Amino acid sequence: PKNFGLDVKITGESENDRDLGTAPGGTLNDIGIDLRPWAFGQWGDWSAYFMGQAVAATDTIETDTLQSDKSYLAAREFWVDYAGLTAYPGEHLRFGRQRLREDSGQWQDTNIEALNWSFETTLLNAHAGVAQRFSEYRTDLDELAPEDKDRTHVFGDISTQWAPHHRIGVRIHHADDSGHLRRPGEEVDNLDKTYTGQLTWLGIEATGDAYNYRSSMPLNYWASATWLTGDRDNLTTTTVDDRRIATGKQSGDVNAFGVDLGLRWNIDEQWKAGVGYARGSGGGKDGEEQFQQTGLESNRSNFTGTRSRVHRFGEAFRGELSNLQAATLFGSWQLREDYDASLVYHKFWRVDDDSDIGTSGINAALQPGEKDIGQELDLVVTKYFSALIRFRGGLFKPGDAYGPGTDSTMHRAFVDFIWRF
Ligand SMILES: CCCCCCC/C=C\CCCCCC(=O)OC[C@@H](O)CO
Ligand SMILES: CCCCCCCCCCCC[N+](C)(C)[O-]
Ligand SMILES: CCCCCCCCCCCC[N+](C)(C)[O-]
Ligand SMILES: CCCCCCCCCCCC[N+](C)(C)[O-]
Ligand SMILES: CCCCCCCCCCCC[N+](C)(C)[O-]
Ligand SMILES: [Ca+2]
Ligand code: NA
Ligand code: NA
Repeated sequence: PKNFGLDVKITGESENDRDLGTAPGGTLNDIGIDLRPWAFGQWGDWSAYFMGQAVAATDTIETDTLQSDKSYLAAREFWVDYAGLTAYPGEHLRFGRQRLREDSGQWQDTNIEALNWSFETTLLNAHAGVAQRFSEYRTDLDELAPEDKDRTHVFGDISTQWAPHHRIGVRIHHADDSGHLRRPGEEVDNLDKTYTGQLTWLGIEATGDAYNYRSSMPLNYWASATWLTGDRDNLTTTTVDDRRIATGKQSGDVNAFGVDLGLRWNIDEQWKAGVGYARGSGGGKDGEEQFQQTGLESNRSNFTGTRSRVHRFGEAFRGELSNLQAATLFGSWQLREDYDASLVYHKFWRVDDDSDIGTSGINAALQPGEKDIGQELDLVVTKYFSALIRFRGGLFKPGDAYGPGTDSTMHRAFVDFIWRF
């Protein structure tokens, strides 16, 4: 067994106005290094792992693709795994700050303090667990983000392969927030809570080699349908002197719906192309029909049919399933294990033109009555040597919901050199 290693990364991020030229900041044209040494131990049914992180950048640039000062030191992963409960080789119980992942990247793709149980067999896959955030384990952050404070996650899943390469399964996730929203006229932070309450996500999903870059099948697919219920309290905010002020709350219950469908043509072993459609419900009375995600998602997957993970709702726009409709068109190319290139086009709309949307990457006010968010074109190019050189850039063109006063175009482009030891 290999007890230790080191991962070296050099990232160059160029971000134009993320607020679309409407607020100070939102520009990053800086470089940085990210060093991740790790340790591993194995003694029969028992396992233990650790991963550190040391970052030195010329500005606060993104070096982690997963959901989350210039220099910092942190504890990324620390767990103890037990594999002696059953005779099954793919069954283990993991406890500690670990990486919860799911193939679609839409339910969970993060590093969180959790007690997780995995049961993986030939015809059946089942998982269950609990997760809560108690710290950032970072040197530059002493206080835990109020957003992630007192939010308990209870999740489960069960899948079956009804036909070879064809899977059907159900998922459940409960978020029990026992915290409190800001009182009126308070300084609402950038890391502050948007909601409190009890929420139950119930979903059904069907895939046919949806995230497999090496498939024998001529056509690939994914079909997802999620329902959301429970009691939710949303915090209402106002602008004032560019310092967001809390202006009350809206307490009710939720009855929202989320959908994600897609199809991929495998022309040959190198060339692939496909289409996608996603809908996250919006509006209703007191935001009752407004859909949202668990808050553990990254929205990143191998939906283009390559080894490289691409953002499902744009690298620039970085949308999420909340009052949002999306139309996607893509193309792929891959030379064995030497290269991979992806080209992705997206068109975004609003489900309700009076309500707010789900987005990162963009921090600009939406004008009422206008449904057209905008369009995007993504490019991803990877060269492999352990070591790799990647370019991942997105060019977003704002629509009528942003109106005049906004720049004609917006971009976010990264370069990653990852050499591993
Ligand atoms: C619930 C959170 C617990 C945190 C787990 C801590 C794990 C930290 C480091 C893992 C590496 C352990 C290496 C030391 C060890 O005891 O094994 C001896 C090893 O050298 C022989 O294989
Ligand atoms: C300050 C923390 C640094 C921890 C160092 C991690 C070990 C690096 C080992 C990589 C190079 C040697 N090798 C080839 C034997 O692996
Ligand atoms: C394949 C062509 C990719 C070119 C990269 C995109 C252009 C961004 C230019 C980087 C400098 C950023 N700045 C400061 C001019 O905005
Ligand atoms: C071949 C063009 C690729 C696009 C450039 C990627 C962004 C790198 C910009 C970092 C500039 C660092 N600087 C100026 C702070 O020293
Ligand atoms: C390279 C790994 C070294 C870890 C350095 C991180 C230590 C800072 C985090 C301290 C724990 C957080 N808190 C809030 C509970 O104090
Ligand atoms: Ca700005
Ligand atoms: Na086992
Ligand atoms: Na494929």
